[PDB]
Amino acid sequence: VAGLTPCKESKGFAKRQKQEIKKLEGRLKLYAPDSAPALAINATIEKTKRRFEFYGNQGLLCGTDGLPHLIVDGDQAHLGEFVYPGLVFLYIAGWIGWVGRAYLIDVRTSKKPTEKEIIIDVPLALRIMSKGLTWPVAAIGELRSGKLVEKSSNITVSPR
Amino acid sequence: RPLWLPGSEAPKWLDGSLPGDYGFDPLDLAAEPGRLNWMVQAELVHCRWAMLGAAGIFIPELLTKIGILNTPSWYKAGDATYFADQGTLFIVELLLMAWAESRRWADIARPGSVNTDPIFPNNKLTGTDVGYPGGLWFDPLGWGSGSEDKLKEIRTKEVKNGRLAMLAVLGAFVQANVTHVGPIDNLFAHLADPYHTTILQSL
Amino acid sequence: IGPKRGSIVKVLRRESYWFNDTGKVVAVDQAPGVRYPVVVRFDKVNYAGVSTNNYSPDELEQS
Amino acid sequence: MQDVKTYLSTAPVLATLWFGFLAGLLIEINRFFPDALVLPL
Amino acid sequence: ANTALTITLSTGALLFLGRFVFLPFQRDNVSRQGLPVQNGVTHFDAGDSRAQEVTSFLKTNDPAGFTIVDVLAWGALGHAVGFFILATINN
Amino acid sequence: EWLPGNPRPSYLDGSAPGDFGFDPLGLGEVPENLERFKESELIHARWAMLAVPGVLIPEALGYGNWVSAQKWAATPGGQATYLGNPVPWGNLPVILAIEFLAIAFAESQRNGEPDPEKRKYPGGAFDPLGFSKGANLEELKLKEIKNGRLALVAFLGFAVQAIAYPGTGPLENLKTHLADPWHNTIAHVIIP
Amino acid sequence: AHSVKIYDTCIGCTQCVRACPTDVLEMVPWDGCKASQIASAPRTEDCVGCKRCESACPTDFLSVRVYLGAETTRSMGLAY
Ligand SMILES: CC1=C(/C=C/C(C)=C/C=C/C(C)=C/C=C/C=C(C)/C=C/C=C(C)/C=C/C2=C(C)CCCC2(C)C)C(C)(C)CCC1
Ligand code: SF4
Repeated sequence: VAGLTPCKESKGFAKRQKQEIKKLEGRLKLYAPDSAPALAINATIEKTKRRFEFYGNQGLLCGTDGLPHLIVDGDQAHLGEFVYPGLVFLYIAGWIGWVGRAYLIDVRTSKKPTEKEIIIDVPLALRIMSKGLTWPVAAIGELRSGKLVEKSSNITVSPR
Repeated sequence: RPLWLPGSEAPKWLDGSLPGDYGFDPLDLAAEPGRLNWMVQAELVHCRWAMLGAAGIFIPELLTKIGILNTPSWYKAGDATYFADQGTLFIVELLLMAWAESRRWADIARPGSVNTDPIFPNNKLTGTDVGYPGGLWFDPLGWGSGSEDKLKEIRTKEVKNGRLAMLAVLGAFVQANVTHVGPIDNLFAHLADPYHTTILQSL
Repeated sequence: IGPKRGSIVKVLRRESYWFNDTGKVVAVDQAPGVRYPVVVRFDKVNYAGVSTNNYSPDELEQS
Repeated sequence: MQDVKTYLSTAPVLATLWFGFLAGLLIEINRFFPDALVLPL
Repeated sequence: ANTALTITLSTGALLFLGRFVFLPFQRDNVSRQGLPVQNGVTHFDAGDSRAQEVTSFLKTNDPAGFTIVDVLAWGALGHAVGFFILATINN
Repeated sequence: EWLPGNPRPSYLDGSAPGDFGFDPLGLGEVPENLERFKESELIHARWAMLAVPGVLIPEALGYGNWVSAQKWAATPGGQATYLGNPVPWGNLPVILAIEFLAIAFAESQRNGEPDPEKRKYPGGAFDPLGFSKGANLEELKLKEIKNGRLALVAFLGFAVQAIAYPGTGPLENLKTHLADPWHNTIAHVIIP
Repeated sequence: AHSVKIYDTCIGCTQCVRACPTDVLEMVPWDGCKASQIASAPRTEDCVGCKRCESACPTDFLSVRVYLGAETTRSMGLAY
């Protein structure tokens, strides 16, 4: 796909694993083998070897630079590069957008609506932050019932 | 009536008429006027597809463990060959699902409209309530009619057996994803060492 | 004159900040010759910081 | 606590407590699950 | 090949379309669209002496109103199609 | 009555032949657009019902499908074999100039009718057998659009079978389907 | 120089005159408000154009309005 070799069989990706441990191994040569800063570089090497063995096992595509490239078209092999964490993101981002929208409706029908935005009512906030879990069923539910959008006759419009 | 949470106020929309009502709408997914008519029809197909799902996931796998059917596992049943192509059987299903669900779609939208036959109109369905198509094709024994207190109990028994099957089928799905073993063998591996075969050990 | 005191009106004046906005009538002047007698109070201020403005009855409808 | 919790519910304190929890969570995700470029699930 | 027959038949086909087929389609559209109009008046009516529609050049003796401009328009398409055909054949 | 129980819209009352109320997107909502759509639905269907015998009957008699009998014009020499016989006047500039003259004279004479009903069904010279001047008139117009929409769906089938399976024709798609019908369906096109 | 225009939305609150630093505006009698007075700009040739009157006008939108036009030595604010 797109002229990119897989990273498990890429010679450039294995070259970057070789020259990263060798950079960290030469950093280890000036420390005692049981010393505290040498345990951090030894944990860095095992973090590096975990990283390169994770990138090759996920079917990542590596170019001529030896670097893993993401295919965001919507490929059946490449769902976890953009499509799977994008749907994970939009669920979380729609959770932020739904509990901030539902908080403003809950404080617009209050005695002092502007004091509830500088001082956020946490019992009112936390009872709808739980309610933002099921938000695609509540956003399209408000879209189908007409409560999501406001009619243009009740919207402040600058003159022509 | 009993509720899902003692000391919690029941919502104003779930008033206790609906069979299976335990005041369980914490996230307010059926608040809106006219919305609880759609969410019962959604619950009824999902509960009946899950009881159809649980009878095809657990019962042929249990009888495979006894060994009187030798049926393959349900998560490997899509790889099994038949007299038809597996891709072909998808589209033949959704042409038949285009008929059966759109007749069901008009019943939710316009109740009392599609109880008559499209071909031979003397054959009419005897169901009166929305979501309960009584007739010779669906209720040949006539168990869907009687007193309203008697009818509420058997409608409560559909959804309580149905919500268990939904949880069941959702359980088999995640069990086959992280353990890759069929769910009757997951039960039999839990009656041997229960404290070592747990969701933390299977991650 | 005016719609009503203490009523909810919507402003039809194009150059106001509160165009298509809900406002509360606090005073209508019944003296003749006044061009903009209806005094409408708004919950939100404009850029000048005021919420009190005078409109004609032709620039308001009851909502 | 009729006014101490009101101060604790203000916009800068609740932004500090949420983003302290938010960056506290995302750092602790990045310890046990580091170098995460592809979501496997 | 056959330049003298391909060009003549293709010009004669488009002139047959211009006189007997598309002449009610063209005469209706030059009356519905009319003269070009700026600000409610014609360009000649607004003061442009060079925008006057010529009538001596448009004075036709054809009974259907088919003038020499329509000869120069439909016959131009018959040569455009006729040299489309000759270039496609000679390839 | 394209959906039992569905409310038919106000611009589709049922008095039209074939008025089954099928307009979910509301394309015929404009009244003057809807009068053009009724004379467009019938010319299309009548060309489609002149096309289904023009596809199957050349294929069933063995002179190829409607694609391989059409590729001769792109070839410099194809000789225009009709019923197994090459016509002498079958050149691409010859048969296109006749088609851009004869059909264009037919379509310009068709568009010249001011009546919005004689544009639909003209009669007279186009009805020499006198079935329009008979006892049944409404059900034959319902027969026109039910047969016409079937051939309109058929020509849509005809076209997308050639895109999905190039080099094969609709009776050859029928012969492929008649051998092993549970393996070779639209799912071969949907699922590659 | 500058053209200062008063519109009929004025309530006669007088603060456009009080904010004026070059004595352009004055309050004349009027019949279109509760205060029975409207502003006017007779000495509009003395207007610097600072729009302090527009900053002090509580009417939405503004009743006093200053349009910056041809600028002379009055409206440039020079002492040399
Ligand atoms: C029948 C008749 C008649 C006659 C007529 C005639 C004879 C006509 C002719 C006509 C003609 C004779 C015409 C022509 C025309 C032509 C033209 C008009 C041309 C043009 C051309 C063009 C323009 C072209 C172009 C081009 C070029 C140049 C180059 C490049 C390419 C192209 C091709 C594009 C009469 C009157 C007696 C009457 C009676 C009847
Ligand atoms: S400040 Fe504005 S409202 Fe007040 S008197 Fe001057 S012009 Fe009128």
